[PDB]
Amino acid sequence: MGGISIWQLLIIAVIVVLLFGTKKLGSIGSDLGASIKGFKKAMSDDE
Amino acid sequence: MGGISIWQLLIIAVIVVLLFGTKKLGSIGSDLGASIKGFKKAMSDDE
Repeated sequence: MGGISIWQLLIIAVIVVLLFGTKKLGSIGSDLGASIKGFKKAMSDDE
Repeated sequence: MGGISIWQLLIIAVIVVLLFGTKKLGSIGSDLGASIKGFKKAMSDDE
């Protein structure tokens, strides 16, 4: 642990977007994106 | 070799995508993704 933040994570992940022409993020990303709203739907408050 | 840190994991992740031409993520990733919303759909204690 030391200097680890979203900063570096963003840089490499961002390059990934153009690296695969958004083809990857458009297929698996979309499906997992839908899964993200479902997974957090179980663990949430304020209804 | 490698470890269990997000930093190293990201670098390998980032390269893996072009290696399989996004074919793997689009398929196995999606199936695993829709499983992520189901696995956490049960273990929700507001963590």
